[PDB]
Amino acid sequence: TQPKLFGKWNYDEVKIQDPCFQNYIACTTTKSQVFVPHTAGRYQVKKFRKTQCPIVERLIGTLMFHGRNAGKKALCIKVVKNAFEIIHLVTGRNPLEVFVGAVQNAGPREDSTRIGTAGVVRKQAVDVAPMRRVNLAIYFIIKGCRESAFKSMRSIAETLADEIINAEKNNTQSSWAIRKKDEIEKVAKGNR
Amino acid sequence: GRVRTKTVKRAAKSLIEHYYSKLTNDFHFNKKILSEVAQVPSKRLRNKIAGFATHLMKRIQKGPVRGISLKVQEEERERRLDYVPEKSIIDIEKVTIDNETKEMLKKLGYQNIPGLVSASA
Amino acid sequence: NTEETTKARIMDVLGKTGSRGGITQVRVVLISGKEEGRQLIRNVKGACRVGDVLELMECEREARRLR
Amino acid sequence: SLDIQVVKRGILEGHSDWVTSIVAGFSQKENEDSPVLISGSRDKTVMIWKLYEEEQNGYFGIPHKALTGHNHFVSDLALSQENCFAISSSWDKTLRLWDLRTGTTYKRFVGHQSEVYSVAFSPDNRQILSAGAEREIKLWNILGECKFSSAEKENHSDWVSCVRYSPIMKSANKVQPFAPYFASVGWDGRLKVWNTNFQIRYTFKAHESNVNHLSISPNGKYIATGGKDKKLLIWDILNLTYPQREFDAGSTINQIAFNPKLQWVAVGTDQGVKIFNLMTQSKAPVCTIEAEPITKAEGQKGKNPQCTSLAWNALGKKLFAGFTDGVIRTFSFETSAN
Amino acid sequence: SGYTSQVYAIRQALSKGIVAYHAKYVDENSKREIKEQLMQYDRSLLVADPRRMEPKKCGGRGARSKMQKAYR
Amino acid sequence: EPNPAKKFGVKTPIPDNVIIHPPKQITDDKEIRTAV
RNA sequence: UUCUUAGUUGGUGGAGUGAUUUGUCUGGUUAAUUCCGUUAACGAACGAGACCUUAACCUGCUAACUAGUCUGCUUGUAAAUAA
Ligand SMILES: [Mg+2]
Ligand SMILES: [Mg+2]
Ligand SMILES: [Mg+2]
Ligand SMILES: [Mg+2]
Ligand SMILES: [Mg+2]
Ligand SMILES: [Mg+2]
Repeated sequence: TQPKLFGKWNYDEVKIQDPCFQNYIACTTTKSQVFVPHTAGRYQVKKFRKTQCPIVERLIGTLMFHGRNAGKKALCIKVVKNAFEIIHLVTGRNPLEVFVGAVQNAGPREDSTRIGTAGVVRKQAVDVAPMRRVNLAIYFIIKGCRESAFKSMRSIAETLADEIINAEKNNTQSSWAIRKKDEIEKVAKGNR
Repeated sequence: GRVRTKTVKRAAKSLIEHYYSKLTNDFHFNKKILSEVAQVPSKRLRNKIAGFATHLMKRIQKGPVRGISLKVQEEERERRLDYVPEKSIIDIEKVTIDNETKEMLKKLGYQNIPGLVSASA
Repeated sequence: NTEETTKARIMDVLGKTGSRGGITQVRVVLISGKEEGRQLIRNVKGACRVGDVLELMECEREARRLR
Repeated sequence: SLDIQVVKRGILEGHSDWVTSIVAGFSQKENEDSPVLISGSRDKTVMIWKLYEEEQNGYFGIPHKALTGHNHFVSDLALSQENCFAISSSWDKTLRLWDLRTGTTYKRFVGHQSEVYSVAFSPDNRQILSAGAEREIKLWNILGECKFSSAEKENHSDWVSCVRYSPIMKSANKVQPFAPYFASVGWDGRLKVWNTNFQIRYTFKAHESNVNHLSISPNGKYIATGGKDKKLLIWDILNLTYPQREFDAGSTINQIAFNPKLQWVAVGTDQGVKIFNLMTQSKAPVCTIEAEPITKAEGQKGKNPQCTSLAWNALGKKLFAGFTDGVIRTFSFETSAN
Repeated sequence: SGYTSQVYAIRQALSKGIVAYHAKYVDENSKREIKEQLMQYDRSLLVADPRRMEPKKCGGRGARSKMQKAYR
Repeated sequence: EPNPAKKFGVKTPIPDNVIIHPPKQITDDKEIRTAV
């Protein structure tokens, strides 16, 4: 039988419509269908292993990233589970089919390469890769959570939850994530 | 950075040089040979020599092997198969001369002897 | 926000550019409504293999160099 | 017309590395097929197979018992009279006695110094012969007591590749002019025939290349020999100033085995297997190289995996061949076609 | 050693044992079924997570980090 | 020094120092089955 | 410390009156004067290697009252048996 996520979230409840992300994500594999986002896997070894990482394992990783406070996946797996419960209680959708969308949206499609010649700082038009795109997307999403999450009674599992939602919506006023997603392209569309 | 020390190469070269006949296309079998065949201090180094020596074996399964000499074994059996003629490609009987050639010959005075000239339109 | 995102995939990974030694130059093939098939030589940044798919937000480009 | 068309029967998948040894059960009852098959791979394990009935799902049989044993390669397997005991030779410098019905080895003969390349089982299952890189043939008690070792005057140059015992005519007649013996073939390309009591009977320089194998006809009349020599030589236990018959099989020879009846010789080469006939004076009665099961790995293609072993079943109908990719193939013979 | 690791071993033992049982106490074929079965889902059940810890170095405060270095 | 029966220095060969003993010479007899 | 970078020499032969050079190179190749190969050079010496320690594999050997498992016993909770 099908191993649901956290015990209650069918993986086959999602599909990657765009071809871009098809190989640069995890929902799709048999091996990916995990109960727990903890694999102590050995990704990050070859030069593209990162791929085969169950999308959420990646989220958890990028999540335990602030110095002193972090470095302990144990907990982070939690902050992500609660956040999924919370995302569900609002749109009652398969929260992976949410987080997933968000991942696809929050990734800038264009960036500018700083190429300076003798003091002058010029830039060019650059198209952002897929692996890079997803990486940026998650990094971004989480990046923001902490932003508000600080001296706030709002919790990461809440901040994050509230983020993954709007990040899927493209709501440019409710996602520190998509703000840059747009600006980076905009500024980049200027330098180009 | 998998390159071979000169020593590693020399060994494989000289091993193949002496035992070609015996050497196989299998590393393991060859490694065993190389060890029974000479003084290889490092067990590891032994392999390197065999692993590479084995490589050369497959490059001789081609023939072009710079640096190696397979005398009796091959090089010589080479001569044994290439010395059977029947009539010197040169006919001392009838020989041919062209314009120029005959021109030089008529000066030399040897213009015409037992060799016939042929004209062409 | 009405953009003309034509999806194109990687035909051949040319070389690396921008002494920032991180940018990659790639030959593309398209698959979208507008045209399709048209081949371009665009400049990427980031992890990219042969055959991926990239959303170009401007088909009128194709800068290039190979020296 | 009436011709030999080699119809395939099935494949046995389960071995990691080369399949260096194969043996099929003996006829526990006059003319009855034996449902027992044993193989030995470089993967270090011995194999007991569960033969299938009329299979063609893709396979011909399935693995029944795998023998965890030797610390290295398995060079050969000798099978006991009754299908229930077997010895294995390894490079690990030892031999093993497997009670074929219990993945256990009740006796390991330790005494060899170098790797072992062959295990010879004596008719009267009490004499165990082992040949290896040492250039020595050792005699073991069904226990493990290394008893005797082929002396210097007798052993030969280079290592030994294979040693066997001439079979045994059952009827207590006055048998052949020859007395049972055991011949050994060494890498020095020399075939030697031994008078039971480890005394030289016949040592003739056979080939120029090393000899990888030899086989004795059930008659105990002739012996087939081949190696890098690329040529198969067959000898008459009588006039031996020359081979009773010689053939040329494409590439190097690894295994040679006559039919338990039929009267043909199956030769294991790097190509595949070429079967000859002593009835005629032809030169290649049959021929199969068909090797490419793992080869279908979308992109990964190991053209022609060389065969490492040959073995017919009791009767002489079925034919097995172990190959590089660690896969045994089954070939049956149908004639009178067309 | 640690909470997480032990779990990984307790895991790896189960997987190895279920397979190990079928080897000597069942058809060697049934073993192959389960082996690939697990292998297909995860290797950490049969394989062994090779890596260990990596020893420090007097070059600095840790295994690969080092005392600051003021240049100017 | 490769002799356990000597007090010269070394005993183990130099790690590179690889010799490759050339094949020796051989002669022998045969046991043909006479033809008379 | 230069630098653990990969360089450094000398015999004979070649070029220069000479300091000096070639040898140790045009091109590839490599972490490397590491190889392929080039070749007025040929042979060689010390360096990187090689080596040595530690780490990762071995249901196979060698053993174990200063390791541990199992087998027959027996004991406590339990109704017993299981646990
Ligand atoms: Mg001089
Ligand atoms: Mg001078
Ligand atoms: Mg030199
Ligand atoms: Mg210089
Ligand atoms: Mg100089
Ligand atoms: Mg150069």
